[PDB]
Amino acid sequence: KRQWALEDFEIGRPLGKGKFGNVYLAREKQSKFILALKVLFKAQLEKAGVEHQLRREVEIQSHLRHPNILRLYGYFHDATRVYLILEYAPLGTVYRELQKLSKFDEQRTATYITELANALSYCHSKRVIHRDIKPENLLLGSAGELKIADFGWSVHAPSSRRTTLAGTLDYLPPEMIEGRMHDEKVDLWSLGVLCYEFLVGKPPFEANTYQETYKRISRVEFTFPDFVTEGARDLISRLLKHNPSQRPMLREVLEHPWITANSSKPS
Ligand SMILES: Nc1ncnc2c1ncn2[C@@H]1O[C@H](COP(=O)(O)OP(=O)(O)O)[C@@H](O)[C@H]1O
Ligand SMILES: NNC(=O)c1ccc(-c2ccc(Cl)cc2)o1
Ligand SMILES: [Cl-]
Ligand SMILES: [Cl-]
Ligand SMILES: [Cl-]
Ligand SMILES: [Mg+2]
Ligand SMILES: [Mg+2]
Repeated sequence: KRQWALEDFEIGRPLGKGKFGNVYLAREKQSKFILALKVLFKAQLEKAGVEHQLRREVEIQSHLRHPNILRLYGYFHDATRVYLILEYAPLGTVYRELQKLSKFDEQRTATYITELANALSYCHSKRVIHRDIKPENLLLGSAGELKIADFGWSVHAPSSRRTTLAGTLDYLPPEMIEGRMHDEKVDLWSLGVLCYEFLVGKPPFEANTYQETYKRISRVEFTFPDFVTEGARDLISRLLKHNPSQRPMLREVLEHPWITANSSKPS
């Protein structure tokens, strides 16, 4: 196992920005291998006190091996920055694709859900829960296949939350926003939120305010536009249950009649 440094890479265009992450296209000099370099500033990490999140990200993501999960090859650091060496996803984020098209048709949506459920089934078999599934963390490979990334919030179930919720509440279940304890079922709630957003163009509990978004989530207040079909409604309604134990298993999602009728990929 080699010990990389910044000197081994030629840096290219910015691929995107996160709260801590500044991601660049890069090429390793000796092999000409194209990859993505996720740069984090140590000062910001220490200030926010999320060293443990970064360690989890490296440990968990580097060991997982699945076509629908982004690879992490390794890491290195200097006096001021930490660098994560990632698989490069050439077709961008699902987020960008959704902004381009406004909404996805039923075939595109069902295919994405199948790929997500496949990846999540792999994760949950190791009792790994992602907890931060949202469009900006879903990347696209050269064949347009979905890949889950950003495992900074991932843990082993069961678990409590010891870190401050930073941004949007839109994809989190009631048990998580209420600081209660949670398990694998949190990812299936998020899967329901995504399926809605893919078809409609916006998440089901969206509001102008943190406080009222919190209210809509804890009370599970959502409605469907007329164009959402009966099959889609059935799947979404099953996933967005307040009681975690009533949410279906991933096998049920993969074998749901609406998924099988519209997805172009299998389990
Ligand atoms: N491997 C990659 N290939 C292409 N783009 C990426 C890759 N990793 C990250 N990005 C872009 O950078 C953004 C931030 O990456 P992410 O790891 O989610 O940062 P953070 O952990 O700070 O949220 C993503 O939303 C995506 O647009
Ligand atoms: N497959 N297992 C690995 O560890 C692996 C495959 C490819 C790479 C890799 C690592 C560093 C750079 Cl710079 C470029 C490629 O690592
Ligand atoms: Cl080397
Ligand atoms: Cl936590
Ligand atoms: Cl979050
Ligand atoms: Mg992210
Ligand atoms: Mg992160």
